[PDB]
Amino acid sequence: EVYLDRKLLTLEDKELGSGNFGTVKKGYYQMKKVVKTVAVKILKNEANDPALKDELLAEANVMQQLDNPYIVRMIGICEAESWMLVMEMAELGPLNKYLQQNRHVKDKNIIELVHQVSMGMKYLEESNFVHRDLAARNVLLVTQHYAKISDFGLPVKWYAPECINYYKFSSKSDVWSFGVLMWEAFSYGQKPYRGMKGSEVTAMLEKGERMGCPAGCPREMYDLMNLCWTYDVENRPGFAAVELRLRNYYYDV
Ligand SMILES: COc1cc2nccc(Oc3ccc(NC(=O)N[C@@H]4C[C@H]4c4ccccc4)nc3)c2cc1OC
Repeated sequence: EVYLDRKLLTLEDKELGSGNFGTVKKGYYQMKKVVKTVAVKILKNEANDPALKDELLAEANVMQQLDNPYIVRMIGICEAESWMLVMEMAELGPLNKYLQQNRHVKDKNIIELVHQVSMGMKYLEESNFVHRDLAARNVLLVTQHYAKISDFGLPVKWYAPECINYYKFSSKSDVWSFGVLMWEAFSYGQKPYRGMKGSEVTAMLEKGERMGCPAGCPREMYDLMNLCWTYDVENRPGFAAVELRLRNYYYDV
């Protein structure tokens, strides 16, 4: 039953995150003999907009009809003192913030994590789902060796050129964002195109220029980022090609 019993759920007073339309808190959902740690998105509806409740429910339906090990999964919905979306807890939080704080993580560890992300993306691609906001801030870590894609806003610097010029989003558009995500990861959560305005990024890319190889980044991986950054979408690989290339590389090394 996706509808959860409120008596079985206990929340912490502190918020992990917040926004205009919701708050995320840590909680515990009571199960048979064990207790499960969960993240709960509590809806904030200060203008009493029935469309807001429908969005929370639409988002829960997607989480459910989109289920894979490399995506944040839905536990259920809880119609309590507020509408709540209960999901798995990704303890370590966002990838970019994690890497900024843990400079000891090795290049091998970062290949394993982005390969998992390429696995969740290969999955959304097969379901004909376009994320549109893939970035390191939307990869949440369960452990240092286990990443899950999330979609908080279900960002010009993560956009493929054909998104800016023609607003054409596709899985190949998501492949370009994945390339920026890999650059963020091997850079340890550094901001891409730092200090540049979104217009300067566009002009830089149309000159055939791309971000350099981050320090310590294996060359093979930088080569994959550059392929993710192929200007002409026709020639840009999809996620099946990207994931397979990552898989082989991670299984060899
Ligand atoms: C302390 O670290 C934190 C740990 C967290 N663990 C799990 C979930 C968290 O927040 C959320 C809240 C809402 C969402 N919605 C979400 O993705 N819907 C979109 C439809 C589903 C989706 C997923 C993948 C790809 C496309 C769409 N996803 C994470 C967490 C937040 C945290 O800190 C703020």
